[PDB]
Amino acid sequence: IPEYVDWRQKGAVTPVKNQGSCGSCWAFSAVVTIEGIIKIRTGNLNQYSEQELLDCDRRSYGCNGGYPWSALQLVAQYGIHYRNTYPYEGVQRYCRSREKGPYAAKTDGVRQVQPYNQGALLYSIANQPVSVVLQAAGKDFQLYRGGIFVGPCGNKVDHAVAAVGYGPNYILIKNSWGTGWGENGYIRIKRGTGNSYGVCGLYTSSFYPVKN
Ligand SMILES: *[C@@H](C(=O)O)[C@H](O)C(=O)N[C@@H](CC(C)C)C(=O)NCCC(C)C
Repeated sequence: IPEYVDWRQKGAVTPVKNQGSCGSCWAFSAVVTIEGIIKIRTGNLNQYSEQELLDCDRRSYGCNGGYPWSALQLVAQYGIHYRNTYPYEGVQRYCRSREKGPYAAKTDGVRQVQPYNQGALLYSIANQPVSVVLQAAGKDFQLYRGGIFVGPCGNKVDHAVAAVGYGPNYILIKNSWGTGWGENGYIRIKRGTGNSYGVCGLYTSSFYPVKN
């Protein structure tokens, strides 16, 4: 795998979104991955519906939090609509999939990256954008204004994001707090410090969609 990876440069990442005041981080994260894999597999870059996940993944708790793995299982079993068909409203409403026509895309499965192992995550990332979680509750994470983030931070994961690249000493993450946060809405998190949890516990739980 290359020393530097940036799916943004391969045209496999769509613009940065804002989840607003709805705990929909999990939906956001899952979509970053679907968007990526489709581009990688088909050559088209489409935006997919986070709202669709928010309203339809009954295993998650809407604006109260959720599971990227669950969201991703949903897309593999049923499929998902384009973002314009089912735009984001930042509030949970009934599932309108059928109301909206046939799904735009379907994946084949979901896989877990072996946890607390940097090498395994970098490998996956080299393959496609991956759903990852970290501890975002601390003020330092929140007031992040750019640079290589190194903490301070515990490993009390509570936020789902997506890993879209890496370099020599960091992992490139796409957040969903708007373009006004961090590095134009991205964060470069320090990698290779030997902490098995990963900084902010970045290696606790990572998934990615499978598409034949
Ligand atoms: C992320 C966001 O801010 O949207 C969101 O809070 C999330 O999905 N988070 C995990 C939060 C931690 C505090 C553990 C999560 O908790 N997942 C399930 C949450 C609830 C019990 C409903």
